[PDB]
Amino acid sequence: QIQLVQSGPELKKPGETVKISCKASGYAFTNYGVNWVKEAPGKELKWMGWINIYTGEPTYVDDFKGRFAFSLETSASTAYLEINNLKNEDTATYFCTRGDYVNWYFDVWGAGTTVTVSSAKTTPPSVYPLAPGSAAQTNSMVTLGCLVKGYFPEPVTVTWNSGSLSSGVHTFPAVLQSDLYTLSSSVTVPSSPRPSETVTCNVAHPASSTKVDKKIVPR
Amino acid sequence: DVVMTQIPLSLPVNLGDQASISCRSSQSLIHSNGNTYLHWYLQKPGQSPKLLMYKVSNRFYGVPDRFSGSGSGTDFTLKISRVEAEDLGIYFCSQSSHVPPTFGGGTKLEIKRADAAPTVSIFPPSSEQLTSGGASVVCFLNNFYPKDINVKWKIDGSERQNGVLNSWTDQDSKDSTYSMSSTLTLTKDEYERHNSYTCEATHKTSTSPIVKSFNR
Ligand SMILES: CC(=O)[C@H]1CC[C@H]2[C@@H]3CCC4=CC(=O)CC[C@]4(C)[C@H]3[C@H](OC(=O)CCC(=O)O)C[C@]12C
Repeated sequence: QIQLVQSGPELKKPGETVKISCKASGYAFTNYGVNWVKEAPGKELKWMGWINIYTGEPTYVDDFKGRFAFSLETSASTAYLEINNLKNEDTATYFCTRGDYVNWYFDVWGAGTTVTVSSAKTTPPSVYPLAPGSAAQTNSMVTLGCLVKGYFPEPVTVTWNSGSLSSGVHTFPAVLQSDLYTLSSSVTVPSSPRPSETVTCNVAHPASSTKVDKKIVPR
Repeated sequence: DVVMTQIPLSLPVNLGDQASISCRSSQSLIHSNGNTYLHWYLQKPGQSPKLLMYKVSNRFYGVPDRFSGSGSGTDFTLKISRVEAEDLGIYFCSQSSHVPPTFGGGTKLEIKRADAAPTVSIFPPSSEQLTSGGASVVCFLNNFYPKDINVKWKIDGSERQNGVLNSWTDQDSKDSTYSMSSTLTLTKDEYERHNSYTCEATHKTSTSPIVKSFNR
């Protein structure tokens, strides 16, 4: 099983540094390079630097100098990335890749270590009900929703009727508005269910140990 | 830095058709030693990329018979031959000939199906939010294809800019559709000194806008 194994996801606030690890097992560590690749939200795969295990020497692509330090401790088959004075800009998933000396490709990638840098402190989510505002169904069906607003960090689990409403629900992706996330989900039911049967949306937010059920009720 | 660009951004494909991504370089990829280092990666979602093709035309180990590289100089294309369901992902091409190796933007493979129009809904501020000082109006644009749709938020007869936020779902796997939700946001006060709010969706399936409103 020849992999490059990377440490976990990290949540960190400006300034604070973070030592990312990348451990090799399976192959001859010394005669391949460990290249570091950055994947930032809706930016490109920026190639960061490289550390060749013969020489011990780092080449950084000085679009990253002085904060980001590649280090290594070879006897332990582990290559490391340290970022120092973390700014907000670094929120990304840093992969380490095994690169080769003959064909120059990257052929074993590590799984990713997402760093999230922020300054919000954990906030539980305000959950609010969305009900039709008396707008009357075009074709035989209704769409209710939940709006989970102003929370940190992620994830949030929105489920409808405790898992029982699956087809029809559309939980969208979280978006920021000042440090805190907002996200909404929608369920589309037969109008022979709402308001005859109940429709409850359950938002759970494990990071603060809050779970908030909200039943949607007319409007 | 060499600037490698890919196009299309997405490729509608019916599983079975052939497909071609086409990368391109702002400098040439033939290296003094004679080799060209254009490599191609496939990143299936929530993952780390898997090497597919190296040195323009060479397939990596195991990577399926249905692929082919081509090109020279600055133009290269990867051809998938009869798309199966597991080839679906973002493809990136990379130059590894000039330091720094650089990366392309990607081309997402996506399934194509018949045009669908969005069943759009608008929702007025819940009372428990006004109770605290805000009012987010929320419009959901659901179950539409294809992925471009433009959402106007006409907030008083006029059009509003700020406080809208959008978020899309990915290609909904069950029906190969998309979904969008925009939340216009006003201060409680700033909501209640006003009459109608309309979310307005402009999109291929429509002759003229498919718009929804409430007022107070
Ligand atoms: C094994 C590895 O990490 C690979 C992955 C991508 C490769 C580099 C891609 C960039 C590159 C372009 C060149 O033509 C010069 C060599 C280099 C700089 C390649 C290195 O070769 C070299 O000769 C540098 C190695 C050395 O001689 O110190 C080895 C790399 C960094």
